[PDB]
Amino acid sequence: MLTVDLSGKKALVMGVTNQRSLGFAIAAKLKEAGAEVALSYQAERLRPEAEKLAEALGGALLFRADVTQDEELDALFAGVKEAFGGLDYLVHAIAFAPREAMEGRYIDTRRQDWLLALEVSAYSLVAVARRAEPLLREGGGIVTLTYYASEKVVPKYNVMAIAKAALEASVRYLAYELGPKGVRVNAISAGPVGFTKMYDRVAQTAPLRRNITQEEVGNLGLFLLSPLASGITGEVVYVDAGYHIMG
Amino acid sequence: MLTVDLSGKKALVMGVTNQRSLGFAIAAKLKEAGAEVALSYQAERLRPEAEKLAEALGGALLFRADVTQDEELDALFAGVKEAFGGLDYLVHAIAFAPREAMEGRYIDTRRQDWLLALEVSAYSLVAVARRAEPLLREGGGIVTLTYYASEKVVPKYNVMAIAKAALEASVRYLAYELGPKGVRVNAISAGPVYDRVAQTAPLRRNITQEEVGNLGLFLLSPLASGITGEVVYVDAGYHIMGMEL
Amino acid sequence: MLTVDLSGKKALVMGVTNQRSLGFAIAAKLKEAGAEVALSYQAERLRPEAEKLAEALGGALLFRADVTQDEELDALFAGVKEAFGGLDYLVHAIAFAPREAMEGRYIDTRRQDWLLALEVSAYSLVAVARRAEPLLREGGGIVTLTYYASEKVVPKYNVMAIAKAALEASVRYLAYELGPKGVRVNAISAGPVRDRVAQTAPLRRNITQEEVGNLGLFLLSPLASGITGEVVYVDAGYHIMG
Amino acid sequence: MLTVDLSGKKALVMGVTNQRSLGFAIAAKLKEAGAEVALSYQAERLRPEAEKLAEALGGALLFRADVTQDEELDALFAGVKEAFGGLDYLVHAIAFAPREAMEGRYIDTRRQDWLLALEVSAYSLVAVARRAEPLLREGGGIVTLTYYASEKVVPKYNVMAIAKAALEASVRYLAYELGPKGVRVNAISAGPVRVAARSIPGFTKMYDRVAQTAPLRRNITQEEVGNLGLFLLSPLASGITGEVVYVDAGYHIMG
Ligand SMILES: NC(=O)c1ccc[n+]([C@@H]2O[C@H](COP(=O)([O-])OP(=O)(O)OC[C@H]3O[C@@H](n4cnc5c(N)ncnc54)[C@H](OP(=O)(O)O)[C@@H]3O)[C@@H](O)[C@H]2O)c1
Repeated sequence: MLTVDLSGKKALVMGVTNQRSLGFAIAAKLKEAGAEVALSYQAERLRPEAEKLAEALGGALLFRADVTQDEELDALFAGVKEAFGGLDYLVHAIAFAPREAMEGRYIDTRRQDWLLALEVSAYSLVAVARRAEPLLREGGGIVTLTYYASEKVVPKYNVMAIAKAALEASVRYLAYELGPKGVRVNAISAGPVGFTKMYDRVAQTAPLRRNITQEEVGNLGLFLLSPLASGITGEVVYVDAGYHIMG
Repeated sequence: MLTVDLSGKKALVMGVTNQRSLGFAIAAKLKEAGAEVALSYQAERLRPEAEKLAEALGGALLFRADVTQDEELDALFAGVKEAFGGLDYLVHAIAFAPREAMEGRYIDTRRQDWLLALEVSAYSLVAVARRAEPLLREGGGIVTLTYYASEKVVPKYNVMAIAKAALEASVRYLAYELGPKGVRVNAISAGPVYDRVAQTAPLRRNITQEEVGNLGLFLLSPLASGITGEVVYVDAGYHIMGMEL
Repeated sequence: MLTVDLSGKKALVMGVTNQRSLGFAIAAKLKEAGAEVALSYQAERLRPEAEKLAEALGGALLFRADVTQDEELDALFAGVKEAFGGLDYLVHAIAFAPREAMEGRYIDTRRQDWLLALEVSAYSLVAVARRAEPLLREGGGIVTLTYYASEKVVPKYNVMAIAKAALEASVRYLAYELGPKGVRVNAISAGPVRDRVAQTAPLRRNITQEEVGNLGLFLLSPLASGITGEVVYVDAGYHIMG
Repeated sequence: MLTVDLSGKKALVMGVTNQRSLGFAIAAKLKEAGAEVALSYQAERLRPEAEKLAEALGGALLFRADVTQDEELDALFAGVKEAFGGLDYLVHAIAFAPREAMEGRYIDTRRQDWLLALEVSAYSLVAVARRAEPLLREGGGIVTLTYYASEKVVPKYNVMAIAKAALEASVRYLAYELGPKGVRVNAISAGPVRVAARSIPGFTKMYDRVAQTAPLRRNITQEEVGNLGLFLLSPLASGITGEVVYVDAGYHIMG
């Protein structure tokens, strides 16, 4: 039997709200593999739930960070530096678009909403990669989360599709720029885990004839960060039961 | 002979600042085909440059609009409506990133530089598309410009590559949303208009401005009435190559 | 008014068996632009059909050649050389897969059926390109037809999808090899030509034969002189849909 | 600590001729994970080479089959059925194009060379997939090997690129057809690695290019391909099918 041993590795998972978050799933697997994981929550409303997740992970370090606030991000990676010394893995599981933009048509998207959506969902990767760069060790890695709508039109995904398009292009450039220093950057294109019409259609259309699970996304995230994927960087890997290959 | 007759057609061309731009080349070809063109220019300090461009096209309407200002875009489309009644073609050749963002690494892009680059280079297509929608007639079309760096890493392209990726995805969604009313949306992926391209490209040369112009013309013309949501490459085949030669 | 003047240009159109085909549409447009066209036909039992097509084009040269027979392909290109002196355009509209391969699952395709489908549908492009190369003049071009099943799974397309994937990769490599001599190679990815496609596509309709014709004409014309190694979609936007 | 326990799992590995192949690397990793492997070999003249491979894997079943011969593939899968009862994994590492096709230009490929390259390199996947289907258990998988030349022009790769393009499309369609029975199909797009690579005259200019151009500034190793093969076949990748995954040190993302 092969073992994935991440003892002594340090992990920061940003973007956690519930136990059903894809970010948590990756964290669960990372802790299971022996890593020290820290979580970061958006605002004070979610601290209680964040503490419950830390408990489920058998204990975890917590930070509050809003990705729109450069000051808060500065504080986060200062707290990480003090608490971990270095960093191995960074999970980027953050996305947002104003509700007003996620309804109706993409063409009707309002200026301030469009930018907010691109700021949180795409720029935040650049923001956190810059701050993690001097902390990241050899074999280190950043992984983000995206969706098929970046390449093909999925109605009602609107500006988020565009954000993901910007996210994935970011992944490639960051992979190119952090590669020399032994850091890998990849994206997980998850299937669904406005929504239910997409969820019940993947099940029917996808080759596996079902939806993917939260654990299946976790497993991919674990692998990509693990030394088992040491030759893999700049990739967008799909865990979607084969949906995206269907015409 | 087959003829492309675009007389009676009305076109709005945005983002053209010089005659050696790809946006100008498209405008030129539309004018050659018989269409009436209106140029937009960013600010009144650029009016003399805009007037030279109008003259070089053999006559063109001018309108002032900064694409980060919604009010001015409303004004421009009101002026286009009054002057033309409707619209057939919109050429989006606006591309900008702050100088600091383009110098150094992508990972070092500052927050507001990054947002501005995306605002001017990607969101502007959405902003003009929404305002053009009520003016656009059946068989009408929107065309924009993009580059290969959206899909593959081209160093020193930084945030523009990201903006272009956002732009191409915008083209797809706009093609879906504007399609039912007979409006097509497409992107032209132009090669550079440099030393390594000519050596690597299948054609063993760089493309010309006129070659981009011809594709722009084609895509907007009724000859391309089945084509929408596409990114079409005019790069002498360069992007199909897996190696530098 | 911009004009596309293709007078004095010589074209070879292969794979056309009926007037409602996409290959015919391109030929019609080439003829309309002023070019001389030569049609190929598979066997002598099909000459009556081939003559009808020539007449529909308002006159065209005919040559017999089966694309699985190298000897006949040599003869056809010798005939084309004799009759035209050189060649400007080659339209590859050949597509075939045995009926047994297209019925049932792709995984059940028989060896000889699978090979035959790829021979007629993909290798034929290589075979006719090699023979056209010495005839092709500067600014000359080759264009072929493909479908979106090459990239995405369209059930019941089976081995044709694979053939098209093989075809499109061939297009890229041929573009690279024939490029230095001023020859461009491109593919047209057509949507179907008439019900559900009409419901999903951005334009809310299917494409027409003429729309494929127009793209074919454009790609071969000097207006597309900077475009090579491409797969261009005429599908009313359909393939962009998730 | 997360463990990948593949004991009790049965694997068929096809197209392995040397220990320095990518197919061998996958087989080794499957063996390390606890699976039992059966190696196929083309002809009986190659039995000594096959035995050395079996020993290097720490023991493996051997079966003779030429993938262009439908009768022999029937025989091999009958033999695998008798010896294993069922199957979990199939590794497709078969790749061949005649020497004349790989020398010169793609446009000069002869008819029968072209067809043979496609027969051995692409159709063989369909052939073995059909026969593996009734043997394959839930959670089972097929993995094959491909490369970047399928999507972009890599000179001197010729018909192999076309075959790889035909192979990847096959992977998609096979993933759709074998999916309902819980079988996944995927392809590994490996960067250049220094035996089967020797039959490709455009490999080395690319090998030197990758180390300078790739984001990681090095070539990948055989073990890195092995690890991905193991991952894709393991239950850890149970949501992944119809995919082409790149292990190329990031090379193919570069413009
Ligand atoms: N779930 C799916 O069906 C699916 C499918 C494909 C891809 N994905 C991607 O997977 C990633 C994880 O999302 P999820 O679906 O698992 O849901 P999720 O974790 O509950 O939501 C994403 C996280 O981002 C956080 N966030 C939003 N704005 C933020 C800000 N300004 N500053 C800091 N954090 C912020 C959210 O906090 P708040 O809840 O407080 O806003 C939330 O914890 C997302 O990028 C998503 O696009 C999800």
